[PDB]
Amino acid sequence: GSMKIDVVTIFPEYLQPVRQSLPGKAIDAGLVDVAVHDLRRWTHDVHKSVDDSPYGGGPGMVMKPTVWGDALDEICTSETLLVVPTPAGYPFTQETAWQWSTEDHLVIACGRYEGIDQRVADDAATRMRVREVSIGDYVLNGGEAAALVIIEAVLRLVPGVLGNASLLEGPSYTRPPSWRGMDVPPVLLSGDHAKIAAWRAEQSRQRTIERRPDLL
Amino acid sequence: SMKIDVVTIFPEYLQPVRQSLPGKAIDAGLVDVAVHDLRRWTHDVHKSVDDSPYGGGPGMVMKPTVWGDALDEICTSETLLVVPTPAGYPFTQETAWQWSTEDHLVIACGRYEGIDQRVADDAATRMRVREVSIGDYVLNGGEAAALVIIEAVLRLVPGVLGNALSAASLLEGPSYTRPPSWRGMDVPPVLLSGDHAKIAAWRAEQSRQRTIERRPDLLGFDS
Repeated sequence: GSMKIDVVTIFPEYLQPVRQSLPGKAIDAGLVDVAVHDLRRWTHDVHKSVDDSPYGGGPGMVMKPTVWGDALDEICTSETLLVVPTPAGYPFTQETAWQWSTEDHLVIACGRYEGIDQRVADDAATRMRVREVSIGDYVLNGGEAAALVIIEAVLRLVPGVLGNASLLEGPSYTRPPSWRGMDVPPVLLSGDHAKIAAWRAEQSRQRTIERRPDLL
Repeated sequence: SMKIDVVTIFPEYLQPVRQSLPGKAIDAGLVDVAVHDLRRWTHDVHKSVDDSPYGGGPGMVMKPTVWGDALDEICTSETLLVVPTPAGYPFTQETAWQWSTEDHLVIACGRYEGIDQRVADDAATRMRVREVSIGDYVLNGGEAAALVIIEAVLRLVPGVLGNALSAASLLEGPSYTRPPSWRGMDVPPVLLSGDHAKIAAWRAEQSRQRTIERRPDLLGFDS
């Protein structure tokens, strides 16, 4: 029905267009609020340090637990579902999106792919629900783009929020009936709606075998 | 240098490219990203990009005429045309490595119920075309998927990686940093021990344990 989403990131501008994309009707009805927070607000030092070298050595940096702990202490409540995008996560799927669409409060913690110190999520899990999730089998430098994907996939399932109303979907067609020598499949113009459904099912089957044989 | 052209009815949604890693790649001159409003190629007063489907169905389908004109202008025979769609082949780390070597990516962002299939089919007669899914979920449009692809590709381009290119199927385990104790929670003592062999072994184990818990498919087990 209605959802608050807080996003925490060192790149708050990354989230601005998705804020601007919420229809005013949904905001005014109180169906949705998306707030973005600069993680640096919770830094302790004059240099606004958010990361530090990894224990046990090796490359990259790990985000500081003291900074994230303070940020989440402020932003989260007992009702919060804390979402942490990471290539090391459980898979985020359409089933996940449906589940999260009825939450009252998502907090999305965007960090670099080398990680937020694991104690942040471990501590947070003692007082709220935490879900570390991957949006696909690739690495991104940080969680921000994954956050945009999650926000969109979840909110388009909340009635009235984004303005929108197994086997893969097959090809779609519109006017004109002939274009650059390619005709729309004549079955779609036949007025035989049972036949059209069967044709679409076969297109779906062939496409799934070709692109996603894992689904069969 | 790589050129990335992104074509969309929401050019504003692509502004995040100027942030973080893509922004740094652009500033370093390793990539040029241009965003084009599809409506530039319309000719009617209402700048129509969509029409109702043939054969029935809810929603609308993006018109082939408008897309064909856009792609004619932007693409060459050397272009790799990328079409994000939940009905695509999977976009994976391997795809990202492959595309990191391309001279020209054009990313065609769809909305509504998708793009008339003849756009991709026509394009494939003159250039390489790849319809790809970034994951098993549905979005309202290709724009967020375009940003994911750009991020995943650009962090692998040689000007970004440097010496790392010349120097996988498992999840990274947990990471830690200072202080060694926080809220009563200690960093695993092995990581403080300075013993490189023991640390490597612990990290490998943690990686395999997290993989079996979170992603058993990666190790060839049932999901």
